[PDB]
Amino acid sequence: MKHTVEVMIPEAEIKARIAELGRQITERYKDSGSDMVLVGLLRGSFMFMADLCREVQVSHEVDFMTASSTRDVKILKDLDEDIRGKDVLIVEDIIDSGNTLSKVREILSLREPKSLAICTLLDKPSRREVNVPVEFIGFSIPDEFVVGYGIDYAQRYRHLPYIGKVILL
Amino acid sequence: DMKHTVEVMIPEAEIKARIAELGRQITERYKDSGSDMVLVGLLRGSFMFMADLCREVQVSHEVDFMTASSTRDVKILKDLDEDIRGKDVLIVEDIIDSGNTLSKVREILSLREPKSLAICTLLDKPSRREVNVPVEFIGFSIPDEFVVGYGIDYAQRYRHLPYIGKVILLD
Amino acid sequence: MKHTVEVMIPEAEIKARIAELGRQITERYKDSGSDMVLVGLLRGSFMFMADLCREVQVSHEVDFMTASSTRDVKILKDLDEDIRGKDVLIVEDIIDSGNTLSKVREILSLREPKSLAICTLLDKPSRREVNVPVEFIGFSIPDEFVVGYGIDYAQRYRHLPYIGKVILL
Amino acid sequence: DMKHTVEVMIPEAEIKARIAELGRQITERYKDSGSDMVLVGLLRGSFMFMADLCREVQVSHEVDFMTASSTRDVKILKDLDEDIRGKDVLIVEDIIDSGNTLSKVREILSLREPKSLAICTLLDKPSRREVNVPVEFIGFSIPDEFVVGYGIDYAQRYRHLPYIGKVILLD
Ligand SMILES: O=c1[nH]cnc2c1ncn2CCN(CCCCP(=O)(O)O)CCP(=O)(O)O
Ligand SMILES: O=c1[nH]cnc2c1ncn2CCN(CCCCP(=O)(O)O)CCP(=O)(O)O
Ligand SMILES: O=c1[nH]cnc2c1ncn2CCN(CCCCP(=O)(O)O)CCP(=O)(O)O
Ligand SMILES: O=c1[nH]cnc2c1ncn2CCN(CCCCP(=O)(O)O)CCP(=O)(O)O
Ligand SMILES: [Mg+2]
Ligand SMILES: [Mg+2]
Ligand SMILES: [Mg+2]
Ligand SMILES: [Mg+2]
Repeated sequence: MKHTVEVMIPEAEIKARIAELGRQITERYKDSGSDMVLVGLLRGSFMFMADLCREVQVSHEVDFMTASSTRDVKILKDLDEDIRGKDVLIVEDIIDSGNTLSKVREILSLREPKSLAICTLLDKPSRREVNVPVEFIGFSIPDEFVVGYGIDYAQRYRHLPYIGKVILL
Repeated sequence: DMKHTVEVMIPEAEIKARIAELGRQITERYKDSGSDMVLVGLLRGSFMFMADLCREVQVSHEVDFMTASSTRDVKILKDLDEDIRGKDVLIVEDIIDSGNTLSKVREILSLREPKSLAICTLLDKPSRREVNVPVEFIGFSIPDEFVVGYGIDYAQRYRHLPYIGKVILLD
Repeated sequence: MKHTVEVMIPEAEIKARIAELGRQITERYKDSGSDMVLVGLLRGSFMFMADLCREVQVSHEVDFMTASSTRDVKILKDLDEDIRGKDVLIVEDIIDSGNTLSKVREILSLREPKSLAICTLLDKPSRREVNVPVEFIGFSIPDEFVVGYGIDYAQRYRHLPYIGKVILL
Repeated sequence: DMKHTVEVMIPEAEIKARIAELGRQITERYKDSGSDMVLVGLLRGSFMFMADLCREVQVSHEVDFMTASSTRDVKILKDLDEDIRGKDVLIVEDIIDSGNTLSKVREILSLREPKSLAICTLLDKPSRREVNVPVEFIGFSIPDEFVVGYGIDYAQRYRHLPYIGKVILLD
């Protein structure tokens, strides 16, 4: 459990990348007409959601849901609002195996939205057991032990403004 | 809420006998399955029906519950406690009219890939069906009347009635 | 894990006891005037709730909530309806240490109901770490390994019409 | 919803500076505690405020969320994920007017016996207070106007605004 944290992706680099992500997302949904909603997966994506939605120059709603912790994907907390006939962008902190988002996307698809897309801050292509389409990615990283920016290690470092790496001593 | 009266539509004795029959049918279907079985009830209206039905199901199974919402999207207010993957799942509902809600609930549970998936409802109002949903076990197919009792409510009332009654307004 | 189940409290004995419980509860709340509600603690009390509320000859509502699994008592699912200014009777399958009901009663008390009472099917006085007032008890039993009537063993025997004892082989 | 206009009440720069200040105050309070700390946000309106605030809190803490309802009873739609027993708990709210909801939420969390319990709100409308609830950290005390932005909505709108604005109808 003895460890330390070094900066891997500085605060400024994250901010710059999200600014670009915001422009990409804006470019795709600004000429839609239908209502838009960003859905965050609690509670690793709350900080990413906050910064991202501010860089999205399109009128949209902000909703959250909480999925399960091989076991099934259960919904601890569902969305507060409806998504039928809307443009839905799922906002996740990091995707590895892609199990959770795969199931979450299926569940949300049943409610028949106009479109359904996924935006992630971090991506680990190495670990991947279920191929799930991801349209917006902030950073592609190797299978490293990362924390910060909503991402935790034993419920710690969630509040770090940067993405850091954990070094096991 | 308006002035009304509750008249018996399905007496307590008729329900007990019918659930006993339903029990034998469900038992005969999943007795040679071998795989784990679970009865899933949809709160709140199905709590009484579930209690009596599972006591008539003579196979080793599990009892779980979930709460769904409502043209609105069917949202999960309370999910299952256990996994249904590779298990015989029997959804237990109090009454079907539109079939919108139950259709969606079956779709969600199907995503978790159970061995088999089926529905058992106590009451059925086929004259209100808007979506074709396959129901395998039906206690009573009833006429288009607002029923109460046996878990079913009217303004959160009459859930504790041991029989199925119908609400008749005073006009 | 190898075991077997013998009948401890037969179906008829439970039914007779609940009939008496129903009369007691009816006698206390029939001259109240205020609305009444039976609150069941999922999912061990669903069968007891079904039989009990049918023996209560007073107009009441039926609601359910799901508490936590030393850790804190968390609410996985809250009540659907309000209890403010109402007569509330908490319905539990079995009470031992009395930790959960103690916390649940505190939480419900904050919503300021007219009265707040607890009805349990089984009671284990031996195991008890928090003294919580219980007005209606179906059976007082020694610290035995019991199942059935909503009470489970590894998610099993919940559907038994009788209270049985587990014999570890 | 009616025809309206959104005018800036608290610019983005003013919020960033104020949250920075709030951060230093919170840091100085719990730095010598030693016991674990957790910031509890009340969804949904507080997600943005939480994200910026916890980044300014220079002590090792945890971030958790909960969702409460609403004269109705305050019900828990989504409870905390972690335990708060023996921990410094700081509730993080977007705005206080009546104070009914937050009063009840504090009561529920107090039952779990944390080491300490405190409240930090971004906005405050003391001219709407109906219940005396002790708030220790306040970003802005604002006049009686319907504000939007920074997590706060109007018919599920304007949550994504980086500033605090006010809705003005067209009459
Ligand atoms: O380096 C990592 N550091 C901390 N977490 C990681 C890392 N790598 C993958 N995770 C877990 C990220 N997963 C999110 C769950 C977070 C664990 P929880 O909060 O206890 O439920 C995504 C799995 P998915 O692809 O099926 O959606
Ligand atoms: O006579 C009736 N009496 C009380 N309800 C009825 C009746 N008839 C149809 N309902 C509504 C029952 N529907 C469930 C909603 C329950 C009301 P809730 O307490 O707000 O959850 C059936 C869903 P379905 O679309 O799958 O058929
Ligand atoms: O012989 C027993 N047989 C099966 N259970 C027992 C027995 N004895 C005490 N329990 C557990 C009963 N407890 C209810 C929780 C059931 C376990 P869960 O469904 O996994 O959450 C009451 C503890 P409380 O007094 O704090 O309310
Ligand atoms: O200008 C305002 N703009 C949007 N809301 C306001 C404003 N002013 C007071 N509210 C309502 C905010 N209240 C929380 C309810 C949030 C609405 P929900 O999305 O249905 O949960 C404060 C609870 P309190 O009683 O502790 O002060
Ligand atoms: Mg995540
Ligand atoms: Mg129903
Ligand atoms: Mg229990
Ligand atoms: Mg709020």
